Amino acid sequence: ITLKESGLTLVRPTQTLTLTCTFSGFSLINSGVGVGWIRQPPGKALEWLALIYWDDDKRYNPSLRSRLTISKATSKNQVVLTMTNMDPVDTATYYCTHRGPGHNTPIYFEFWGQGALVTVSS
Amino acid sequence: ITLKESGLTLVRPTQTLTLTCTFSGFSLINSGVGVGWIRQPPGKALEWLALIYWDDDKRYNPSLRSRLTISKATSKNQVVLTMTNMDPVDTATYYCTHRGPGHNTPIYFEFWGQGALVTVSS
Amino acid sequence: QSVLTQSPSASGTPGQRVTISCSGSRSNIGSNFVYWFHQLPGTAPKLLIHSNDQRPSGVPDRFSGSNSGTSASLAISGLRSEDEADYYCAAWDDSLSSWVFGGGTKLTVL
Amino acid sequence: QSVLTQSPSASGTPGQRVTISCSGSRSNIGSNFVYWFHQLPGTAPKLLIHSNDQRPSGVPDRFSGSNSGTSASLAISGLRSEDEADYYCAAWDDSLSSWVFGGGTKLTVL
Amino acid sequence: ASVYAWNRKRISNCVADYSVLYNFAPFFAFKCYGVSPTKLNDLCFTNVYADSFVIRGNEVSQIAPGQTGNIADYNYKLPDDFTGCVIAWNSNKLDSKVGGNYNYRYRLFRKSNLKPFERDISTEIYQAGNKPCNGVAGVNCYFPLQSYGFRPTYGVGHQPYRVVVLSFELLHAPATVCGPKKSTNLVKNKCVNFNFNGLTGTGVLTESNKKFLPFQQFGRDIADTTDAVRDPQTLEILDITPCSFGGV
Repeated sequence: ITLKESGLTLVRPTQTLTLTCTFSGFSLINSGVGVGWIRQPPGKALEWLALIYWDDDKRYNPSLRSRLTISKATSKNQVVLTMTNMDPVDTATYYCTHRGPGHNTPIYFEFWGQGALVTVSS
Repeated sequence: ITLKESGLTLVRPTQTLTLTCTFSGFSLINSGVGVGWIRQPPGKALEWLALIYWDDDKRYNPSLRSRLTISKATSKNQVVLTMTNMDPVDTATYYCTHRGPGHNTPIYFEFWGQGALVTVSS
Repeated sequence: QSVLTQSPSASGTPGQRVTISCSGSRSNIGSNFVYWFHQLPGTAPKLLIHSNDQRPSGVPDRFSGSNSGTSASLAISGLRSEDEADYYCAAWDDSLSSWVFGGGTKLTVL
Repeated sequence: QSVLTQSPSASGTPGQRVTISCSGSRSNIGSNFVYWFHQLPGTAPKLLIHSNDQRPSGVPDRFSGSNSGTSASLAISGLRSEDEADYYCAAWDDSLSSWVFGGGTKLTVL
Repeated sequence: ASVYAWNRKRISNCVADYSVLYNFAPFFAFKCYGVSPTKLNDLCFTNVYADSFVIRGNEVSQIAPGQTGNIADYNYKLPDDFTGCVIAWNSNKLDSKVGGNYNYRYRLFRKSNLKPFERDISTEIYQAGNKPCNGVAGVNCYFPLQSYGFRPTYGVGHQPYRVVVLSFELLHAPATVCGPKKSTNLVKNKCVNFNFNGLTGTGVLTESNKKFLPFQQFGRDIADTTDAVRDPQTLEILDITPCSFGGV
């Protein structure tokens, strides 16, 4: 099971970020499966961004709500994240993660992408 | 519970001492039980020689180590003590004593033998 | 209440057992499952214990987790030299309705 | 350090209480049990008090023991004429790893 | 025995009597999982194991299902589906030598935790970051077993306790061991309710005159009416006749 993020890594402030996690080994049509996004500043603790279940239940981080849009393209086996109004504090690494079933409870963040360092500057 | 010492009481210097404590009322196979030896010069204080627990832990007096060998003969319900290179300063009385269990802590030297005056001269 | 707090350093020594604490609140850690991650530098983290006591397949036995009321603990047995890395808490907070994480602990063996 | 020291004489008088001291060191009397024996002329000794406060079955009540730091005391009440004999200390010294004894006290009643 | 090499024993084909345990000691620890101690003396099991060993004071709490510790992790583990009882009592009277009893040892280092009811005795030198030294000191290269060091002055938290664990089994049991089934003195010539080795009925008992063969225990007249029975204690044959009844 593999995930990988991609997109533009450098953007000026006040612009929007788009990222696409392409995966292989699971489909967002089975039961259970869902995909989320998690960012981490350089040298800080983790932070949770957004999540999208298989029946399209788009849970969001409230403090970052009103800024984020996550959507799926199941045919292409890929998920898209978008965040408007970038600022210099949002320079961070963004991982795309997976939640599938376990043995008596759902597993969360069992598998990770490999990150995509995003710098916001000029 | 009874103990009794026996052996040769008089020996010249540069010879070896042998003593045999035959006992009755306890066995060196139970837990707790142990047997020891204590010598006392004429008109002086006591001195500890050796000790042998039920699991065969042959503790010795360090300063008198390299000279002493204590062993048990459980089949005959008797213990043998041996000390080589006797000298006139080793003239004393030798008691064989018993260490059994108490009520919250092991008892030591509760019962004594009757001594065996040992003279080292010519 | 809404942020988990971990002590920053553990500092064991090989073949020893150490514990890492995590204090939460009545609302997130005391009424939800507690995850436990680990991230050597320059690498995505990797799950160690989900559901407070279960290990994803591929983790040695020596890692154990525990949740009790409003507290959490990770027990590492057989401390080794390949375990000096960051350890993170994770729990879902109903009052904030989001996943929250802790600070992290160093855990450098001697 | 490696030898317990007792006063050679006690010298009470009938129906009186007398004390016998026993000085040890940080290594033996302050960290082990203190025994107290009583040897009469021409006879093997006889236990009086083990574990600093317990009496083997068959010793009168008047004998009392006390341990304090690195010193030891035996308390005899109702002093009588049948008690003039030698009294010895004994304790295990971890530093020497052997049993060690004291000098002895006279305790002659008048 | 020492805890890392505990000693199992089997008990079967007996009339187990549990009324001897209480008279042993004040029983610093006596707790039972899956059974009650007072209702213990009447049920029957297939095979009863007894596991005895010696541990420290503050570790008696580890002998319980699902507890991770150090002796319940490396040298004695019992299942989460346990059924039996544990009994531990302080025995500082008999195990504490002056100067230290370095005869009770325990496993301190192991590669992985052990399966329930598993015992290991090998005393091989433990692994280190790099290839171990050789039963000697080094960067790690430690040695597994460690002594205890019991002394008479230690607190009641580091004093030696003797502990014995009883394990039962109950499934599809051609039962081998139950409790004692107490009996009562015989009454003759009176309408009495009787229970002879399972045969229950009522009637007056009278001395018999018929010769039972030595392997027979019951007697029947025509139409299955139990007419006679032999006493299971003294083997005398006894006659059964129903006490008087009739219409008025």
